[PDB]
Amino acid sequence: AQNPNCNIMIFHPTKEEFNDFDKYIAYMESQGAHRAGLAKIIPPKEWKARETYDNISEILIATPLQQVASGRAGVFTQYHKKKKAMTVGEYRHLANSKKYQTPPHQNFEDLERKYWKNRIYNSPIYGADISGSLFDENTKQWNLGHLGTIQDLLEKECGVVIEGVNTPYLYFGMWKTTFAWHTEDMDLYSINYLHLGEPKTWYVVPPEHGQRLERLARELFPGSSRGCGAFLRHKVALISPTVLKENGIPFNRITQEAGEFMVTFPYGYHAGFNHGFNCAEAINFATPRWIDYGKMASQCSCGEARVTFSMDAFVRILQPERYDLWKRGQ
Ligand SMILES: O=c1nc[nH]c2c(CNCc3ccccc3)nccc12
Ligand code: NI
Ligand SMILES: [Zn+2]
Repeated sequence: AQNPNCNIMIFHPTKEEFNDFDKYIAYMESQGAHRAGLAKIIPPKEWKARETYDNISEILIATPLQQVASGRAGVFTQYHKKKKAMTVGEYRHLANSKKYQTPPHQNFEDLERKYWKNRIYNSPIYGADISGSLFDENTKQWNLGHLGTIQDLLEKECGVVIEGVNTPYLYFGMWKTTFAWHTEDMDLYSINYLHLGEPKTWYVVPPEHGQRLERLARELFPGSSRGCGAFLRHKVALISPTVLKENGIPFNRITQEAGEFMVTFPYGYHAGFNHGFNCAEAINFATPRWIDYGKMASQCSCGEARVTFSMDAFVRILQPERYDLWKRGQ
């Protein structure tokens, strides 16, 4: 069995290897990459997402989100307070202001320390979940707006045509901007490209141990857990690496830098934070291997984790017994 310790693996595809997306995902899994829940892909030196990022300042962040924390330094939840609209230009200036800027630090390790020590005492503002793409239409390899659709993957595997579209999202980040512990909708894969700016630090639990994370979460957020059997789908719970280590939870960490892709694999729980002003682009995708995961994915039916009309079909075809209840929650 490849990668039995579930280490995060880093790949350096050649330009020829970067042509066929599906084939390279499959190659990665042949080397056991999926066991980690997350892989880093460094593009060939010949490749670029687009020519420059000089002209992105007029992009609108219609609903910037202030991430307000509650709890203790290593075990907290965050809620999203909507803020007034701003452009990327305005957001970048805000991120660089004294109130929000990255503090002086020696290295990524020092900064991670500072993050977990102090995150809860601030409320950074995240330009999250903006429909759009920064890939040039002429970029033919690993263009997140031109991947096979999940709806076509389902159709090809299972024979049924369904409604729905899958498009990418942009994330404009600043220091302490946080993504909570989660797997993707329907335990899909995701791909994340860091277009510009400061790093993004990731934590990931191997898919084979996801239930260990879930158990700890029910213990650490007892009220949330009573409220919903799949509350991690709300995407509000943070648990620090120190707490995971204290509780014997298997996990790994890595820092993503501008120009690098991260792929998360089905049922790979992940969380993390931004080091400073940055922009990432992300989308979900599927492969034939995902279908079994999709069939078994736990659903939030409590009303909190409202999602896109896109998931309807996935639940309806893959999880017919759960569909009615899940629908009531939507
Ligand atoms: O860095 C991040 N900032 C916000 N959400 C993140 C998430 C949430 N899931 C990924 C996703 C986003 C959009 C569409 C489909 C899937 N995963 C990984 C990193 C981040
Ligand atoms: Ni994600
Ligand atoms: Zn719920």
